[PDB]
Amino acid sequence: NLETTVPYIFRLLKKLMGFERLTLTIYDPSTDQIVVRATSSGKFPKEGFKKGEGITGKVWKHGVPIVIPDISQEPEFLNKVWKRKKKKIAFIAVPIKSGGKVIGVLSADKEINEKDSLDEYTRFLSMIATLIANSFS
Amino acid sequence: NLETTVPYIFRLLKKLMGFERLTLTIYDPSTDQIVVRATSSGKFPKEGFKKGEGITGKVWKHGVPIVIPDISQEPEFLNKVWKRKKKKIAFIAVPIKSGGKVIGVLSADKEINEKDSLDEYTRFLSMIATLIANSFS
Repeated sequence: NLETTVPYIFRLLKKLMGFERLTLTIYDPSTDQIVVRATSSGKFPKEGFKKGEGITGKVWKHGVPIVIPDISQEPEFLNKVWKRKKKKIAFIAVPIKSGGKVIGVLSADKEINEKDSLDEYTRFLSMIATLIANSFS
Repeated sequence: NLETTVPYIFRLLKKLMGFERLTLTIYDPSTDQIVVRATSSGKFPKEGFKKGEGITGKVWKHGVPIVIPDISQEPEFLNKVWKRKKKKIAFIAVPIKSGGKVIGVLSADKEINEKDSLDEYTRFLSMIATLIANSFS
């Protein structure tokens, strides 16, 4: 039921904080990829990432967050789940750790305000990732 | 060590969301009151609330959040920890539940924007309260 309780978190983070395209991926043993579990919209395409595949897969492989300040300017950015098109949008992907291992990945887009910092957003999302790993137990 | 890990949460909620005077109180068996554990500032006065005492104590007694849209307009508001003085400030206090009981109370001030709603803030803080009860175990 992460399909019902995480989009409550996502809805709120969209309304209060200007996050967009929030994506939760969880590890699938069968396909050995972290697979889309819930997103911030009305439809979850069940796309997956192998270790090291795109930004999302690298966060999974190396267990460390990655900030893309402008998605237009990083070709390692696959655009696999949301197939976006056309301003200066940032991307942040944090690891979800449980059992002291990386069980999957949370991410979000953000149009960056001059007065905000992506380090602060990243740390926040790592805090939300914590709250989600708790469900996972 | 909630004295070190919760003010990291509070600092971020101040920076990203305009919360002020964030207060965590935890139950003290010895005095039978929920006592200030951490706040959003450089100094924690160790004030406590008995069940039913002020807004904070009522949230504790009845295990249900309470929103004060304007603190100037509610006399049940004690102003016990922060002794504030002098705009139109809102107050929100949510229960912290663990072991299926109320172990204490989280609260925060907020100058309310026309385009924001206090129901959404309240639900958010209840989400943060969740994240804190997890520390508590």
